[PDB]
Amino acid sequence: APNIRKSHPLLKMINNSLIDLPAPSNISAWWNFGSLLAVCLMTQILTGLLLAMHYTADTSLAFSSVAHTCRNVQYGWLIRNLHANGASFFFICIFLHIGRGLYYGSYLYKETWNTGVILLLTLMATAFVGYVLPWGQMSFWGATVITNLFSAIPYIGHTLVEWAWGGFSVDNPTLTRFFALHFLLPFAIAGITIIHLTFLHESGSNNPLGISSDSDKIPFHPYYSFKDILGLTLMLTPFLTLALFSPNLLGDPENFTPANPLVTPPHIKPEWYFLFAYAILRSIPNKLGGVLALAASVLILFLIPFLHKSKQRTMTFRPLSQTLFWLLVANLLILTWIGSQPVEHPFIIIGQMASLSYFTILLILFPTIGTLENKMLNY
Amino acid sequence: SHTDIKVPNFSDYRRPPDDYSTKSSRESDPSRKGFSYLVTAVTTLGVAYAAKNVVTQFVSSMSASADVLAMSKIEIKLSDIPEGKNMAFKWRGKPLFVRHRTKKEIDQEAAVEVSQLRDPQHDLERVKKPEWVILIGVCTHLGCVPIANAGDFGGYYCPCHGSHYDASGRIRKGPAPLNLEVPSYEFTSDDMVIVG
Amino acid sequence: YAQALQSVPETQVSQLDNGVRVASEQSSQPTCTVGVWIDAGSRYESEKNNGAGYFLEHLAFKGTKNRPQNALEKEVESMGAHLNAYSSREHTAYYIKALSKDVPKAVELLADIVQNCSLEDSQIEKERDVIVRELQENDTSMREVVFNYLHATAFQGTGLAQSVEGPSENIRKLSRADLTEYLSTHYTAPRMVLAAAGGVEHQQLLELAQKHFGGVPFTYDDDAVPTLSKCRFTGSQIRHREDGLPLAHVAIAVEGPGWAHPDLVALQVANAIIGHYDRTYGGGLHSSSPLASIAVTNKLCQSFQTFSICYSETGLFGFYFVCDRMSIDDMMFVLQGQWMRLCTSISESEVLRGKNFLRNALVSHLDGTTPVCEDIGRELLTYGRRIPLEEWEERLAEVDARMVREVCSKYIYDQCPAVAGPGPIEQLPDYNRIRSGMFWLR
Amino acid sequence: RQFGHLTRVRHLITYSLSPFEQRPFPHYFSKGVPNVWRRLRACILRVAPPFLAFYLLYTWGTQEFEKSKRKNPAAYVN
Amino acid sequence: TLTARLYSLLFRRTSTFALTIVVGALLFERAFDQGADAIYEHINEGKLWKHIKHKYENK
Amino acid sequence: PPHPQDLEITKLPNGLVIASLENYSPGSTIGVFIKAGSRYENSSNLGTSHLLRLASSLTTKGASSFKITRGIEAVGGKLSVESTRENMAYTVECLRDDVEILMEFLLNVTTAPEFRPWEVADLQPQLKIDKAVAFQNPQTHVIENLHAAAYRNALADSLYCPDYRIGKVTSVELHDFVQNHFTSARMALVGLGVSHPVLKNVAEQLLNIRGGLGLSGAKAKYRGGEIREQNGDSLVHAAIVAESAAIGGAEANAFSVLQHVLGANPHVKRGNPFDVSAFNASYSDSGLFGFYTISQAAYAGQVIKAAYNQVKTIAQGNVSNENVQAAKNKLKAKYLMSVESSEGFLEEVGSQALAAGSYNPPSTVLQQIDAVADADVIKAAKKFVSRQKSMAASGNLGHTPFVDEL
Amino acid sequence: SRWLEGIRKWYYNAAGFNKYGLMRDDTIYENDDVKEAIRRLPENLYDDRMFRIKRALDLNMRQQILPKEQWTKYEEDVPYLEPYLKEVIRERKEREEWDK
Amino acid sequence: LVDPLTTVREQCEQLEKCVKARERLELCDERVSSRSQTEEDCTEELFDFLHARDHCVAHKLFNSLK
Amino acid sequence: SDLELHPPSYPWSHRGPLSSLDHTSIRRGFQVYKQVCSSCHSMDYVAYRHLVGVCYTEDEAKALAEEVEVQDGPNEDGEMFMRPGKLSDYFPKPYPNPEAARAANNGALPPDLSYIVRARHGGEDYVFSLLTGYCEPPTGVSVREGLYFNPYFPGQAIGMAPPIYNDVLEFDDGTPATMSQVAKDVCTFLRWAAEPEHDHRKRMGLKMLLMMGLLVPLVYYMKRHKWSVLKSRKLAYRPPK
Ligand code: HEM
Ligand SMILES: CCCCCCCCO[C@@H]1O[C@H](CO)[C@@H](O)[C@H](O)[C@H]1O
Ligand code: FES
Repeated sequence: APNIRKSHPLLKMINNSLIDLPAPSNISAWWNFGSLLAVCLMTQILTGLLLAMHYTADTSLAFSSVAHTCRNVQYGWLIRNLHANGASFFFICIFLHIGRGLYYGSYLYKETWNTGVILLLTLMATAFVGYVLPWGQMSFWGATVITNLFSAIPYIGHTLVEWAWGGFSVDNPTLTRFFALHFLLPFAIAGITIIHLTFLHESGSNNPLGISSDSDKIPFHPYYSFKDILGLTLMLTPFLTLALFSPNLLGDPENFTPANPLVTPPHIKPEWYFLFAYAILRSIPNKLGGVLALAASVLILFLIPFLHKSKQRTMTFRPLSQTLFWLLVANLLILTWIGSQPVEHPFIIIGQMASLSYFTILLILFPTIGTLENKMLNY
Repeated sequence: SHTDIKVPNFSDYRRPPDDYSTKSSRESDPSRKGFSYLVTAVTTLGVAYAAKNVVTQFVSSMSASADVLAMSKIEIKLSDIPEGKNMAFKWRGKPLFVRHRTKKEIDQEAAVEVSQLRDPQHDLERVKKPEWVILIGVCTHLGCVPIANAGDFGGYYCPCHGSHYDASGRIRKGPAPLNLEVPSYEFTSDDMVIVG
Repeated sequence: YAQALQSVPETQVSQLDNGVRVASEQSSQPTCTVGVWIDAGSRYESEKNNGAGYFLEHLAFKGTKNRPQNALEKEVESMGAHLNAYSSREHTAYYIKALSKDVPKAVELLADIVQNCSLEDSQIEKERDVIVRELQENDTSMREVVFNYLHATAFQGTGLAQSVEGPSENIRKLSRADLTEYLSTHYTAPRMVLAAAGGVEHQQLLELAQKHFGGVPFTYDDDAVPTLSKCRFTGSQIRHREDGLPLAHVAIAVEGPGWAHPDLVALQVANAIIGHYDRTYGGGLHSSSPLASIAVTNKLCQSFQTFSICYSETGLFGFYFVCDRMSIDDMMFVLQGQWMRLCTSISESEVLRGKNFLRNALVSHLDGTTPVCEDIGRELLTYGRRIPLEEWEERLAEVDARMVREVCSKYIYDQCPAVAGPGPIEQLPDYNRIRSGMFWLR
Repeated sequence: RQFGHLTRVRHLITYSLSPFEQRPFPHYFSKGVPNVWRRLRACILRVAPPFLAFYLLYTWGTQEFEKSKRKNPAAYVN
Repeated sequence: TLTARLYSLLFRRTSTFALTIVVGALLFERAFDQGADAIYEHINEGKLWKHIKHKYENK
Repeated sequence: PPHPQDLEITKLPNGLVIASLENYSPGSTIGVFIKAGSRYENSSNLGTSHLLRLASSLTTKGASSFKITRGIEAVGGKLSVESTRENMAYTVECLRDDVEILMEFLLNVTTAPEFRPWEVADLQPQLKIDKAVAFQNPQTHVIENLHAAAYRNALADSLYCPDYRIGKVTSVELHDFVQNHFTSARMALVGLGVSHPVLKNVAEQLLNIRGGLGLSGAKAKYRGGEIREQNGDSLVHAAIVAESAAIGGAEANAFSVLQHVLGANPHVKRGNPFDVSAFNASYSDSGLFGFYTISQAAYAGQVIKAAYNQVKTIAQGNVSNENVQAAKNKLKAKYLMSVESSEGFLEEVGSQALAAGSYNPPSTVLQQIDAVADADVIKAAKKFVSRQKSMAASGNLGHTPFVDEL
Repeated sequence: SRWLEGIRKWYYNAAGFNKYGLMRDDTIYENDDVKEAIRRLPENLYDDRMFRIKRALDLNMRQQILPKEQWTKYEEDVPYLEPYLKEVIRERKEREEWDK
Repeated sequence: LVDPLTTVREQCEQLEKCVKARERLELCDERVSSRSQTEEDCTEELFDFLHARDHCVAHKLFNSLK
Repeated sequence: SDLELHPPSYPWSHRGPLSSLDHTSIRRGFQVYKQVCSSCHSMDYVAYRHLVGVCYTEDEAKALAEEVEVQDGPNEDGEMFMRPGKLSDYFPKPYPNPEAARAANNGALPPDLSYIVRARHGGEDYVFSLLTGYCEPPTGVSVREGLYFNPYFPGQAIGMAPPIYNDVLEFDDGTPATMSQVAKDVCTFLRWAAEPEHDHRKRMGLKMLLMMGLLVPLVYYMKRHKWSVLKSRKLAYRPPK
């Protein structure tokens, strides 16, 4: 082959993934989250790695090491800010990505979708650790609960814990190993992200009409390379406006107080991108039940594909399920609000209500409204 | 048939007002390309700017550490250092030498064939009081601490790659490139000495 | 040699107080060819007038008033002469090849046609259904439909995007009148050319023309020839897909300068460089023409050809290839690459060959009476006078590599091309891709 | 899945124009902004509802909480 | 005719094009920087140390 | 000064006729005419002719496949081979001095072929296509078969290598074929735009073979063959012949004249959407005469019958001495005209210089066509109606008659 | 009381896939059965459905739609694939049944 | 020397809202310290006052500070 | 009762996304911190080094560091010993360890005002309201011994007595040292203390906006430009007869 863009075992990979890769002509913004996601993984790894050059995994030094990194290392403050907020633009993007997928039956591509669920999970895990790193009040008490969270597993539980973190209570040992996981996981993400795209590329990308797009399909490059570099800059301005104008906008101030193993502050609020789950956990008054509920809240994603009853893929022509959809998105949005609230009557109930509308809108409403719309078509 | 197919009207519908028949497309657009590439040129331009700085920042994000000290002054009792021996002090992040030289040493150090030195300097222009020699205990080759009272020149020796130094701190034999660093210093009295 | 060129007889021309220019080249040859080459075409047709020139072509022979069908053919058949002809977009021609012992008889016959066609309203209605059929044949000549479309979009919106044959609606409805309208409007002396080649003596030809072409101009208009509307080129594409066809055709081009422009020589030498290929040749070791070579090594096409089809004030410089559903891309890629190489890094070694190859066609272009006649006709009609192979010789014998680059880059580099492609063309990449293919990542 | 092996397509003609020959700008106002609206108005009634709704539950809920915070004038009229 | 002269010289040849990006970036920088700073410093008169630097260095 | 410079001919001691003719044209074209062909093939070696026809560009002992193609092209040359069942003409064309250069290659191509076992085993698949394109014209298919039914032996062999033998032609069979035919006594170094002394001073190198006639094809036995190819093409192709007329063979000019006498007749004797003509091939020791008719399917039987009746009653005295007068004139044209293009003209001076060794001037060649008339024709037609007929057909044929039905 | 008939025309215009100019069957997700059905589809209907879909893709990719006039009407929508599809399904269910 | 704070707080303690609250407060105060056994506190009332007060203290105080 | 009073919002000279910090006002803040807070409040992450070039002069800050004797490294006999504070030392801890401080403050632990402004919701607005905001507890409410009422603080009873009143010090720049005034200057200090970047960081945000502003549009034209080929495009179904 003369090409060279097709005859090079390595170079072909690029010219087989970002140029020449056939993509449906009709692709909305809702397909941009992904390339952004990949970019977040980059941004993160880069900044984070840069930031790890000055961190010092150790109780007596962690907290201060971070401070020194901001106050002393040139731009270290910028770096941290970008790292800190990237976590967010990362979840924002991932959240939107999952959404899109849910509302176009992108989930029918199972493997691509299942690996996806693994990414969410890992991203979540990698983001928990690390936040534990600067070792401020939040860092610590987060570490104590999320880990203790495994206590619920009978037998193998309390054990798994006093092993999970250092020895018998969040302490130095449990910090140094967290720095490690956190340094190690982002790569595992990138890793799985490769596998992910792989199963994707097997079957073309999806497309909003939910109907074959072989009739069209443009060369990724000329087009989407551009569309993406654009989506890049748009969802780049907000995030840079935070890191530059209101850095701690999305970050609890409570975590500016070094950790005190003897006082969990009143008003402990998990970092926003974890609230919904959180909300669900507390509102099912049982160590275990609560945990299971938590489990399910995220782990449910695996069942989405088996809850597809529509004879149509996307749900652009399903006005019914279509609103059912937004009911959910908002249902979620509420759980978030509820999650940022102390446990009082005005709330709580609202909590367990939403925290239920969630599960049904998913395990029951959807499939039902599903086959229903079908019959409204003679199918 | 096929003689029946016609290309539709893209008239005002799209076409830039320099493209509506009876007149060359050429000569017109080959000015239009200019604009459309100007946006582009400029974008690469702006991006360039952006890039140049993100790198600059993320580059000094290590280079040095905005945690730099200063300690330029140290007091030393010249009597701590009897004749014939060299004492090593803790100073400014790297060792510091202060040596009491014998009649013999100072003599040999002046007797040095200066036009033949790797780094040409006469012992007397490197020190103030000939019985007192002060040096930065860091080899110029690759940074190891030269060993005093060792080597083939009665000065120093670097065990990393074998550089031989004289009582003047000058590099004589071995790979080191220039002579040992001479700090800024002065004697405030008979037994007093201050470096920096 | 150069002598062989100089020793070649000059081409005689002489205009009538009519408008008809009479030119001719003499030789020993008993036989010969003579004809009238009109400055008519589909480019001169309207939206409702499109087709005339052709529908007309098909009756120009079926007899005149002076001598009905049976008679014309009979009188022609009987004298062993061949009367054939054609109608392009800007050039129409009618010609006979007789034994020169008939310069006069032929001339008269010619005249009787450009002037008195029966146009029997009955013979028409019959040719109507014929063309309409003949047109249905023309359709499955993918090799052709591919070019019409090219024009169809390259000159979208102007007279040049109209095909010569015309829509099947016009052919079904042209009126006995319309054909006459066309005839009386465009077949006028100041535009027609009486040319001939063989053992004919110019004078006898003059006097013969001068005698049967008794045209007479009164007004100033009569004496003048109308300049056409300019045709707007438009870098665009037209894709008529059908994965049902055996394979696909692809043609892409840039606006060309036009007959008058002297570069068409340099430009001609360029196309001489990459040349054309066909799976019957005999040279996976072909001359430079890498396209060919690469075509051969990588089995890129069934065939591909280069071309500088030109007109009065515009033209199409491009190339065309036929290929399996599967190698469309590599072919475009490999070929479009050659366009760059051509105006980015062409060597003397190449032009050297390029030129000679041209001079070889330059020559065999005039291989016989008919062909020679074909040039005199065209020459005058488009260039003004005749262009002697001794001139062409000079013109193109002075082209250097540097000059080719100069020009090709001038007409090719970073221009928005016109693409056409019928067939199983799914593998041909979008316009942008083949567009950025116009500038080399120098 | 590469190009040249996607589907059996027949009889589709398309016509497109060099990006330099048309105007990317395009026709805002003529067809531009009109469609934009053609869409806000097309889903504003399918999307907003659930969001609007939450809004209320939000307001209601907070207010209620904030109200439940103050003293009952009569919790001790004595 | 700017655009046409800009294309014909700068934008046409892929070579030239880049080269001007570089030379263009340079100018854009010096220019953009001075300005932003100006705008900025202006919007903050007498609050910057540059502005107070003088009560131990006059103004 | 006038360009008249009689075409000289000088038969070398070998038998290598050499005919030139400076016509001062800028571009000259030389050519090696040979009495080779598919007529000299056996049950085996079949198609070797064809494969030999394509090995034109394979390496020689003086120049490689490479040099040969790029050498001819470096000058803007042309090297090509035209071949019939009983003759192969290797022409080459260029100009000025380049003729001298263009020769080396021609020379080697016809005398120093070293048909390399790979180059050939590596070329044979080409037959497949060369043939595939040829057969795109139904005319060729019919005619290929016509000869198969008209004859039973040499000359009845295919001009395009049979399929079953596409990959079996040996490197050997080629040399053996060349050696036995590409010999001085059955060759001719014809050419244009050249001085004769120059063109002769080359046949000196060309001297590298002698064996008069190396294999001399077996006489052509005639037969009233009849082969039908059912294939459904919406339109039938048919050809009807009766052995007759040998080249040089006196009785020939009659049919050429009957050939034109016929036509306005068969065509104008069949009404509806079709095509019909008077076929005429004149070979070395035999020939064919009749008519092919491309006709719509169902109107197949009608057209061939009608066109046949015409050849019939044209024999039973349906020829005005006027008809003959016109036809005698058309031949005068088609001969003369088809001599304008330097390639079709180099064909005359060559074809003859090989078959005879002479050159009948356009004067007597006419005096010979003029020579006969009313006299024959009417009779020539008779010979058609009485002799045995061999027909060939391609198409639906469901409506096409057989010879046994006339 | 309330016609499913009345309902179906509701949903049909509610769904809105007719605004892109495609029939109901043009939208059925292509799972195994659909693929095998569409595969049996006579060449007429196939090529039509193709164009229909491509047009839609092109519309969707432009954000615009079909002019009110061109939207297909509920009663005029043609279930060109439904029949083939059913046979396909019962053909299959039969096999499945047998392989027990 | 007088703290522009106390000055501005004076002015502000008379804006409609404050007085409304101050009163609402004065009553609570003399309502609790009036009884010997009651759980009521006047923090609420006090806050509403303060809140309203300082709110404007803030919308003006910084003008008079350097 | 989880009943609390949230601090109002002051129009800080540095509030705005593009507005820097009143460096002069911070100079004062330093002073109010150095002369009054720095005796109960440590500020571990800052050092004289920073003051240089932001609100102080090198020689000025050097000298300002001299005023503190610090315990430094082992002798040649190895024994902590005092010496003049270098420019590099950080601000001096008032206590050896927390329990030491808690002892010296009726049991309470005065926090480190390094990241105070962003360790509390409301930042300066809060810290300001807190300092300039003590008073008598309303009725029914009784603050215990050692404490002092302050409605702004969660629980109303802080361990810190009003630390700032008129004239507690004398701004050497000739500024009316009213409690309010001096309380402002502290906070504005405390902010820069929590984030020296502040100014740099905003000037940066500025330039950022301009680029997004210039670049997203430019890449927007480009995206459009390329895509036109498709937006503009026109299909057409022309089957045979
Ligand atoms: C960890 C980071 C992840 C990255 C970098 C990422 C990126 C991508 C990419 C590059 C695409 C391309 C098309 C598009 O953007 O829509 C893709 C598609 C998709 N991803 Fe992910 N993904 C991640 C996580 C996930 C998650 C959590 C889900 C699970 C809900 C998911 C589900 C999918 C699906 C369904 C598709 C294919 C359907 C379609 O393209 O229409 N991805 N992913
Ligand atoms: C994607 C858009 C990126 C915008 C470019 C970031 C500009 C950062 O520019 C910064 O500005 C500071 C204030 O003058 C300087 O002190 C820094 O040295 C400089 O790198
Ligand atoms: S380290 Fe000193 S000799 Fe190399």
